[PDB]
Amino acid sequence: REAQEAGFALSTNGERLELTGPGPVPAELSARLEEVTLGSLAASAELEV
Amino acid sequence: ALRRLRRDWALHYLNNRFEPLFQRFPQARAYLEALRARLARYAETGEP
Repeated sequence: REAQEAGFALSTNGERLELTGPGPVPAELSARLEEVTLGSLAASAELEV
Repeated sequence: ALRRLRRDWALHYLNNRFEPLFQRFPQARAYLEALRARLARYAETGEP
């Protein structure tokens, strides 16, 4: 939702997350994309636990 | 610089992983930090 509202398309591949869109990604959007990816893999960590 | 990045992002992830552990186990401050560097070195030099 925040990516579409920002004019960028989110191309998920499961755990892997990337953004395709015109121009540079905003710093907030890039940081939050990194946050979502690390949160997904940390959820996978606690899943292994 | 790329190797340094592969350590900066490693610490950025490890801080988030370690904050609950530091809150739960303050007496293990020395031990938990010891992992934090070591895992970082695993990200840095690829040392097993």
